Amino acid sequence: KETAAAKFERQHMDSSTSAASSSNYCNQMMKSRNLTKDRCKPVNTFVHESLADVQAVCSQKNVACKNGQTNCYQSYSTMSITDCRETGSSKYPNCAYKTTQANKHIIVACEGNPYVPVHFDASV
Ligand SMILES: [Rh+3]
Ligand SMILES: [Rh+3]
Repeated sequence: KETAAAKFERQHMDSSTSAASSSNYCNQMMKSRNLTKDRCKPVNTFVHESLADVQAVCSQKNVACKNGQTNCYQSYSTMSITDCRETGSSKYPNCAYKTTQANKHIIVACEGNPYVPVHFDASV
């Protein structure tokens, strides 16, 4: 199937641009990453740093994950991100999101060889 690393990149990586400049960014990206296919995924974060900079987080600050595993890592630096959150009136199949831009540390779970992000835990 899709590898865990590849699912992380499809759900969370949008290196493309430095910022989500359009208020429709989330509506279009949540569609284009297949996160509105069968249901509207309610909450999702996209990261606007290079893949190398995101993978490098796996050698930065070790922290526990929300699930109590200890393979989570916090970025030392803040990163450009877009938070996508479904509106209160959003109804599949016409999934509707508010786009928020931020500059926050990311927390990711890392696994595998190569040792790379497989889950987005949080932004702080
Ligand atoms: Rh996960
Ligand atoms: Rh998962």
